[PDB]
Amino acid sequence: MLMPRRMKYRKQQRGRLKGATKGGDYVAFGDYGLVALEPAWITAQQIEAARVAMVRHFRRGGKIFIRIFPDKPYTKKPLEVRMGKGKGNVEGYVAVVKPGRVMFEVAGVTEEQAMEALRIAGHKLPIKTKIVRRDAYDEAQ
Amino acid sequence: KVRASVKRICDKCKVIRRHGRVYVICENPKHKQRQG
Amino acid sequence: PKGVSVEVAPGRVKVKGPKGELEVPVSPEMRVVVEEGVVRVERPSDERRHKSLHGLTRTLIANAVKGVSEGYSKELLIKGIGYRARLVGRALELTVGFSHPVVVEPPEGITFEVPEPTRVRVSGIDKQKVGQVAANIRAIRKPSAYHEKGIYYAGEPVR
Amino acid sequence: YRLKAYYREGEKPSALRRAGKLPGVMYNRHLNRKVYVDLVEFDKVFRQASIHHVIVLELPDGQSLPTLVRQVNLDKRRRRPEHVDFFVLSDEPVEMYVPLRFVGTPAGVRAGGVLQEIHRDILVKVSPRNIPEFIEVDVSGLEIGDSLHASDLKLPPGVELAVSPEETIAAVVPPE
Amino acid sequence: MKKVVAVVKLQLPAGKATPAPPVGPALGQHGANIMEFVKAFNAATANMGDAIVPVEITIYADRSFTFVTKTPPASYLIRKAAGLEKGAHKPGREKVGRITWEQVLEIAKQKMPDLNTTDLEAAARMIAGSARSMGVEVVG
RNA sequence: AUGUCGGCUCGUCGCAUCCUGGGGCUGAAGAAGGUCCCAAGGGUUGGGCUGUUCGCCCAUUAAAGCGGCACGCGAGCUGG
RNA sequence: AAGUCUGGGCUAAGUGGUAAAGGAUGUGGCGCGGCGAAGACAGCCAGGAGGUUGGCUUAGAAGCAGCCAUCCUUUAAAGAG
Ligand SMILES: [Mg+2]
Ligand SMILES: [Mg+2]
Ligand SMILES: [Mg+2]
Ligand SMILES: [Mg+2]
Ligand SMILES: [Mg+2]
Ligand SMILES: [Mg+2]
Ligand SMILES: [Mg+2]
Ligand SMILES: [Mg+2]
Ligand SMILES: [Mg+2]
Ligand SMILES: [Mg+2]
Ligand SMILES: [Mg+2]
Ligand SMILES: [Mg+2]
Ligand SMILES: [Mg+2]
Ligand SMILES: [Mg+2]
Ligand SMILES: [Zn+2]
Repeated sequence: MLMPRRMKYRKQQRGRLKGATKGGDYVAFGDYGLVALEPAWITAQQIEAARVAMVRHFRRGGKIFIRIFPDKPYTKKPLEVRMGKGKGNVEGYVAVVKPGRVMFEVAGVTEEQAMEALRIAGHKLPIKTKIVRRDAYDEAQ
Repeated sequence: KVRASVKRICDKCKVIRRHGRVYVICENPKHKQRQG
Repeated sequence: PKGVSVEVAPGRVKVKGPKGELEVPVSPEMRVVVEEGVVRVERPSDERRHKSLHGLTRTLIANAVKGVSEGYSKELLIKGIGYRARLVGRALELTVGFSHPVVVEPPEGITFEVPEPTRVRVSGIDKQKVGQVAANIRAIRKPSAYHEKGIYYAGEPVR
Repeated sequence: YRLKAYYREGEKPSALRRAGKLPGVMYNRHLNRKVYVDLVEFDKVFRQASIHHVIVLELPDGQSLPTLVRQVNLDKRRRRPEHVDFFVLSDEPVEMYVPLRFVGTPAGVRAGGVLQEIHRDILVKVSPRNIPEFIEVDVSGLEIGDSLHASDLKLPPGVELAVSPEETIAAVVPPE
Repeated sequence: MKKVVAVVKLQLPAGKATPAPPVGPALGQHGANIMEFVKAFNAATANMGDAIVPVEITIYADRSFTFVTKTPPASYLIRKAAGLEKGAHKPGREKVGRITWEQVLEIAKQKMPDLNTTDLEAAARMIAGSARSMGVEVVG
């Protein structure tokens, strides 16, 4: 679950994934966060299936920040149909994700529960992730 | 018993490594892990 | 370290004492002779393989020393009803459960002991050779079924 | 704190890092110069330093310059620094971000709630002689639905606000 | 908290006592008299009051015992002190009722012979905390 | 012009084992089971219905394994 | 056909001689921190308490099903485990 409620075009091209995030490399919300190491399209089903994995772990606790949003229509041709005859129909939605992107980040919880509620979510993702805590980049002087 | 990720389940379980194979020994046999 | 002769051939270092001679196939590495009124053991750079060997030899020969300082020990029980093997000369004789009775065997270099049929320990001059005979007899009968009889060591019984 | 800075005439930034020298640059109305502070030292320093406190540049030629980091540039993937460049300090109305230690453990207790430390610090006009270490925001009268922000801090002598202010400097929100 | 030999502590009310639920098997299991206790108990309960006396009874082979009586749980004196039936379910935030820096001190006096801290501030403390233990804020 | 299903005949290889041989767990009392490991050496029935493969059923059995061989095999047969 | 050529390393799997998530006290080199002769790590001997069985619910819930809080006590030290 988690898809846009609009967009000007129902289907869009596959595009390409050339490394290094366009932004969202620093953690600007919570205490600890989760960052992607390898490029990939994360699915709506995955984002969610990790957001809950997160809460459920530390039930009735902090606040979770999801910083990636599946706004790319993913398509697929029906089964047993042959090539051509127009573009497949929408399957679900994905979010583009390149190396360095801080996807998630938790707030208001112990590092004990952070570096765990994340370790679990990580297993729900199609890629390799790494955990981080606020450091170098901060918005100040 | 037998699996891909062999980890710990006690405060009493050694991560023995015998024969290139990563076994796991604990007091209770329910924790006897191997890797394969 | 007492009445002990510390031979020092290639890897051979056989020691003699009140009971017998005990050779100790030592890894021809670093070398250490009877040197001084006691025995030393040195090694080269701190290499894992050397770290292990040193020590593996160290505590191996010290067990060899007590090879004649008497290292018998290794005692067993038997528990259960008709479980209580007795002695039959410098040879043992087990009797427990099996519809058909069963002996043991003459371990050249080791002596038995049946100070009571409900107790049996082993007279050892070696070591790993005694600890072997232990399990060996220990395993004639496995302890438990959730609970009860069987042969034991000196350890503790499971529930 | 202090940190050993050096001079760059124009030698391959790549070759610099390859050796361990994270490049940077001190500038201001007057001086504008290429430097190359060590990385590990810098990290170890700026680590607990941050753009919050001043640094002294102990160059290869006596000169000991004041410094207030202006922006550290990253490598995106492998969130590690590429260009740490510090502003040379004068004694002019130097804008800067003063930390924000809250302390008080507000409402949101059994109810839960979280301290959304929105904006862990803030920008203001001051002079180098005045390095206002932190500021106060106890917040314990502010529950969940509520939130303090704008003019809600105490401006000690020599520290004025550069906002409106409306910047909701922090708030409290519900659990899971 | 002295010697040990098949002991079995437990709390009891006023004269009311014998129902198997509270006691009964509570000491009859370790072989004893619900007789030599049901009354032997109401021999000191009827004398001091009619609340809740924490009586820990030790046992021997002669189905014997040494029912030592103490002051009611610091959780009782604190309740009625503000008129509260139950505890509070979820403490730390909802103060169903409250007590004063003094009302707490009073009780402290009543249980100081059981504790191990002569001082009346020391004792009162481990009581003021008993508040955060059942949602009953301290007035002060 | 590389004959296409099933059957029959002849097999052989795999193991991701249905029996039988070993072995660790068990919520293993025992006898029985369950699950994972090792292990093809050899075994892996006769019938009713349908062209059937597949299935269901009858009567058993230690078990009535799953596949690859141009969904093996029509210059070997059948031809439903 | 032409170096069992020469220095310096790494690898003990025949890796090399083709695979992933994920596992692991496999080894090697730079590092960061943390404790340490105001005596550390493992160890072995000692203690490991008290209000109190914290409040709720439950047959029962006494640190130790779940829910909430997590203050305070006497100490060399003892978590409402
Ligand atoms: Mg919405
Ligand atoms: Mg590129
Ligand atoms: Mg059993
Ligand atoms: Mg032809
Ligand atoms: Mg197999
Ligand atoms: Mg059985
Ligand atoms: Mg037929
Ligand atoms: Mg027919
Ligand atoms: Mg076949
Ligand atoms: Mg065919
Ligand atoms: Mg026809
Ligand atoms: Mg015809
Ligand atoms: Mg040649
Ligand atoms: Mg590989
Ligand atoms: Zn274990």
